[PDB]
Amino acid sequence: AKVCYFTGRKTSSGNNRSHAMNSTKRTVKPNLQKVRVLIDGKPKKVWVSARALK
Amino acid sequence: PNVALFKQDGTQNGEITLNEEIFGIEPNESVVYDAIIMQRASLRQGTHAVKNRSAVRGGGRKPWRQKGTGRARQGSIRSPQWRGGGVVFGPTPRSYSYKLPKKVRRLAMKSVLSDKVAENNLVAVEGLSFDAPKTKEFKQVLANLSIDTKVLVVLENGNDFAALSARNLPNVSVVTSDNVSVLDVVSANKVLATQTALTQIEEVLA
Amino acid sequence: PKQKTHRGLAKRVKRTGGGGLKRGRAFTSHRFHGKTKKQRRQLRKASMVAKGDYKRIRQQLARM
Amino acid sequence: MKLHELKPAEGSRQVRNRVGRGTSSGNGKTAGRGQKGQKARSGGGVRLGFEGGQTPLFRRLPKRGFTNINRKDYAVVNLDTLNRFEDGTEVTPVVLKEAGIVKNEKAGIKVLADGELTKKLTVKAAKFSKSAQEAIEAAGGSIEVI
RNA sequence: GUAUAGUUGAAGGAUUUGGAAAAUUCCGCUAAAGAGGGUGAAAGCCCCGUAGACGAAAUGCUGACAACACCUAGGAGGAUCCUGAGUACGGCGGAACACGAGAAAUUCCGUCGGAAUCCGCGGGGACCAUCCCGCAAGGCUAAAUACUCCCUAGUGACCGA
RNA sequence: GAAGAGACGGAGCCGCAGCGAAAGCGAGUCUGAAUAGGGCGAAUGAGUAUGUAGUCGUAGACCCGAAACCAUGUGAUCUA
Repeated sequence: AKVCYFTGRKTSSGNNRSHAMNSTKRTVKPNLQKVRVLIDGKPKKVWVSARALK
Repeated sequence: PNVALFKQDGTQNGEITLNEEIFGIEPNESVVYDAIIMQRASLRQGTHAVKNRSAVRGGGRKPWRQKGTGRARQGSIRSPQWRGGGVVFGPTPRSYSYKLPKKVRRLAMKSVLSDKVAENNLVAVEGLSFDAPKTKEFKQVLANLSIDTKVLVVLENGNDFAALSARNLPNVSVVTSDNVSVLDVVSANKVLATQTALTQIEEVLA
Repeated sequence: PKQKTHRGLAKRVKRTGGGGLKRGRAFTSHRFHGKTKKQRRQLRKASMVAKGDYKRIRQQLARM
Repeated sequence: MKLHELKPAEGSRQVRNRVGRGTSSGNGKTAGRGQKGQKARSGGGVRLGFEGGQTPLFRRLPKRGFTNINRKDYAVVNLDTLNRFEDGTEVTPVVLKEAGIVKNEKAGIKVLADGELTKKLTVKAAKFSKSAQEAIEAAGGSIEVI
């Protein structure tokens, strides 16, 4: 689940606060799904974001 | 005030009147003093530097242990008490130059020139030209006017044949009517000038 | 650089024309039922500088 | 005056202190600082305005006021400046000025009323005071808020 | 035109102290050259040079103008058509803006909801009405600015084991 | 312009008017029913540009000295 074949969605990081503003480091990852799609006529399996399945 | 006129040796034509707002103005002294110091102190390059404890290419571990050796405590090889250490408060590259208000600069120039008028040290020529750069003839010209000490020559514009014949003994130095500074004038004893160089001074200084 | 002037004093103190500073007095935000009525009249009116405490502060308020 | 006989202006170039250079100069062995304590360490001294842990002066007295967002304030010239414009000029907040009377007119020239005028001018401005009109027109001049 | 080898380039003798003179003393000369370095001790006239004038078969580099490649038009009409989509924007969680969720626009990122088409859309520090200023979601773009491993030519009230 | 004196350049800054949180008023203003009293001002009371010296602030800031903390790397030829 590394990148998107279509859009540019990929993992990153950011803070995490809790009710008195202490900060730790997260990993905010995209939703990703393995879908069988058609690359150039040949069927392929690739990671595709749930946003671009509309 | 007035100064007589000499040709090349053709002596005593008429005289020239000069401005009594430039050449008669009862010179100050402390202004001239500070102008000389500010001019001469502006000539420096500040280029000089010294490495210190962070730039001396050494090491960054304590040489020893803190106790057990029975010994004074040291934390780095290179630090100012050692030989070959950094230097505390070394000299660094700086500026040295500064400027004054505009009134005192012109007050200084007017003061110096009225001073050298007041001791008969301007010797005024009608015109000066040579067909070719001959340094011998210029020496004969200064022999005509009876000048022996340190001297100044002031020109109009590109009189190349009156400039190229003055790479003499350093009694002689060459200025146009533009670059007449303060340290150019005060270091000399007598000043030569044409008629029109004086008038172009009287246009600039006003 | 420049002296960064303090902002705790910029929000509490104004400068008059003689050189001193106006100061809004204390004890004006609270249990007024404890204090009497001279004490809540006479602590309405702002006052001036005590000369000793104009010594350590004067350089902080270099311009405002 | 020439190069080898320079004289400075008297009382006008001092010498220095060189501190920590011998016991009989006056300032050797602790350099004008004295015995122990944190004023005599390397770079000691507390920050400005500090009374120990006592709450200092700026927390014993309350915050007060605010600042207008559209304060429009003028470039006051009172009246005695006007008394050198002999007879009739259209004294005006524009090209007239030219001699250091008004540099950086802040929001337009206002005219106050201190204190005595014997002229017969005529005035353009942007605001007047209630005694300024009386004092000008007492001498017989025309005023206008333009 | 310039960069990488170069050519020419003026003018002094004798005496005294010296181991050795450029030192000293008489009498001369040159300068578009009196910056510097060396020579048996401190030299304008002993040497290498400096001012000035001259010079490239070969390989670059910079301009100029010829060729060759490109690229670019007016005025009137306003029926119809086109003007960047899972985008703008909203909720929820975080980062950027001087701005720490605060009364918080403007910019992104994650997830879930999800517009209009010139009678249109965005913005003017929550939000509405009026006025004003502008066309997002497709690209490209010299100079003014920062640095010096190095190459050439220099300078310094910088150091002198 | 010679790493320079040496002129052009009036954007900007400071003093010449203050009082009020502010709208504003102005040799006056603020609180106040008040023109009463009081505060701060006013009544002649000069600044500005540069040099230099004393002192302070930001910079390691008068130098030498820790036990420790954090981030890349090197080591199981000694030993478990």
